[PDB]
Amino acid sequence: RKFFVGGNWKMNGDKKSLGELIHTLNGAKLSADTEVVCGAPSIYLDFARQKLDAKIGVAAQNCYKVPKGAFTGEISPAMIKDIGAAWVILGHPERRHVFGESDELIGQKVAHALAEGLGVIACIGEKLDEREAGITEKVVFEQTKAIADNVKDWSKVVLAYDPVWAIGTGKTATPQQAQEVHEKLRGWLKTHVSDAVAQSTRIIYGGSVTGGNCKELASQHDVDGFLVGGASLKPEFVDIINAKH
Amino acid sequence: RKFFVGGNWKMNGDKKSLGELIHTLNGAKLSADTEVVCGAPSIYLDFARQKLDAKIGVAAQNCYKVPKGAFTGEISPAMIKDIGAAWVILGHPERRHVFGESDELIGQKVAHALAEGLGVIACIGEKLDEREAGITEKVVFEQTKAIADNVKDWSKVVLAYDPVWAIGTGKTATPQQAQEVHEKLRGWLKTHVSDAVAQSTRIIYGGSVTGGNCKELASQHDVDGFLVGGASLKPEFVDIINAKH
Repeated sequence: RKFFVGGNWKMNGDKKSLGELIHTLNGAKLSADTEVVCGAPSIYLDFARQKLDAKIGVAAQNCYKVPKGAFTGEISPAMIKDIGAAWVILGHPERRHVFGESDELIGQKVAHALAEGLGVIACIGEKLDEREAGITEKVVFEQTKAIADNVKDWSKVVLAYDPVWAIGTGKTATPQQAQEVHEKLRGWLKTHVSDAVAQSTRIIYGGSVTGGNCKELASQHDVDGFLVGGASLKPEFVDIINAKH
Repeated sequence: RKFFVGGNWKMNGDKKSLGELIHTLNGAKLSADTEVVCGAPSIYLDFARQKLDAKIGVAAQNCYKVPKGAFTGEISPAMIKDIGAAWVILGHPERRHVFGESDELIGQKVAHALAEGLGVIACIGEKLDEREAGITEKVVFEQTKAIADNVKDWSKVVLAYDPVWAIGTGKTATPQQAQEVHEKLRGWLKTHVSDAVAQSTRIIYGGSVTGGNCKELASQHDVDGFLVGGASLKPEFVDIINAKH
């Protein structure tokens, strides 16, 4: 499993600051062993793909489930591909809780993006009241199944364990809590899909990952990378990419 | 009131086909008396703005209510202005009924796009069941009010009456049914805002406008232009722009 690091710019940037950020990234010393993808605002996807080194992938932050049609405000996987992007982030928790995206919609988007040849970084994670109610497992397994039931080819899927309570709060999950969930997801994969899928699929961690935080998270056996929010907008992002060095 | 025509491309095109379409608009003979705006998919806004003649405006099909933050999949007015677009379409029936945007949310979005310097094409419209119930008026005054409560400067606002039953169905409102709502909205503005706002605000009609239909609807006294979907992707778009000629 190749170490995977995804930066999610979320709703941040202009061409001037995304330009600086990109310049830095292109000049940096990035492990040859980490696979890097940056998730840019839709408005900036083409600029990002044009400016970023080809060795770095570009992902869309969201998409809809059909190729064209009367959906004012949406973009499809066909348009994403047209600009040169290779990934889409689906199921992010902000899409789930701020915008009401249901597991059923998310599963339809995954199957569509996959049909169109995009790679998918699919997000799952419980809320704190769920953690504390002792149902983490139930919740993540329910969200994972909705995704899995819509995946025919795992070669282009990256699972992202994103506990809602850790996203932008500073409350990173300890390495032990990340490791506990990733191990159980990998276990789920093995029993519901296959050993072969369990072993090759990357399961990345997201939620308040920092240059300071990463080494320790990264040494966990079932952690294959990170999905970085706030820190992907900073030079330490380069430190996260090289977390295994 | 300067006649206004907005083309909403919705979720369609690639660089090649939008490029062709754009070339068509740049070389066509377009009425100097019509204000034209093309609403491009977010992923193509910068491309559109760069290839389109400066006389034709560019509009985003949607935006969020803050300049930046943790809103994966969203874009803000600051970004829209960064690439040179001057408008945004808000409250479109597809955003309202497919993506559940509420009146409160649409309102907050208007107030922000406006504080930020963009013009807003704001949509209102009843569903078939409301028309049949005879409540078209109650419904548009209510949606209208939700927009108005957030407008300080009406000079950068275009009201689009887009009955849902007319969107993409082929079922165009009749010249007399469009005229009757427009006159009602204009009087709404007159009693609730001011006579000057009423007099100066453009009220455009959306819903199955074709090269075929346009002349008779444009002849109605309170109909200031059109919001065009499906036909904005065709040559006939030029005829619509030129409806009063």
